[PDB]
Amino acid sequence: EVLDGSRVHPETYEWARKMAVDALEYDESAEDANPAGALEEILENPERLKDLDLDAFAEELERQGYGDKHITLYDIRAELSCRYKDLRTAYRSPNTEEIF
Amino acid sequence: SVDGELEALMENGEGLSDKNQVLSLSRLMVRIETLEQKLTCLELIQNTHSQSCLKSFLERHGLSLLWIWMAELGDGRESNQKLQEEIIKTLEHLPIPTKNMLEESKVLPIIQRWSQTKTVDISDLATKLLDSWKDLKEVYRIPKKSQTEKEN
Repeated sequence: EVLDGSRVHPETYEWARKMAVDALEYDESAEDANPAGALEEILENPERLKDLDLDAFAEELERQGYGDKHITLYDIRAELSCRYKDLRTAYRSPNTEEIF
Repeated sequence: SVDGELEALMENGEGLSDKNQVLSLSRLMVRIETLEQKLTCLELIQNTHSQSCLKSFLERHGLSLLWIWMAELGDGRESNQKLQEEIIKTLEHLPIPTKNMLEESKVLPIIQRWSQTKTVDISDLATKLLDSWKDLKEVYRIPKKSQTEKEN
């Protein structure tokens, strides 16, 4: 149930699984190769996500009928690269002028 | 002995009846080198009517095993038609559910090559093999063809 710790919306779950399995080039010989094992594994091994032609995948989703997903898939890649990465700016000490 | 163990699988007539028999055949095929051992396995698999057993042969590198047995024969010999006959009868009999299994195992390019490379007709058999793989289940692979360099 691991994507619950990520921005990948439930909509997008199924595409993410596919990204993880394909990024590892994981075992496809039986249904015993569950996608959750690929998630955990790729989550530990993020460099494997980074080399995929996601642009073609978006074309495929366009082809299945989902319209443009180019930016959506670049977001699932960023989620798996670091889940729920907090985007707040780095905490930094108040500036001298702020202090004053 | 590979031959003795293989004939022990033939002994039930119904081909490979169970998972241990298929695993044993897989391990036999990993050790098989002679023409009659290959012909016998092929006939045994053709005689194997159990769908799960055939699928498990494929799971157990079955297409890659057939591809190796085909490669040793070379790209054009007539005596090899005796073996190619059993190989294609077996490949035809095997229930491959996805097209990328064939890309991984590399059996398809040899069947194309043999169909062109002019007693059951191996070109007819090779032609009978090509069509059944078009109907294979929905798969796409995000191509790893990317020129973006792994985001540093």
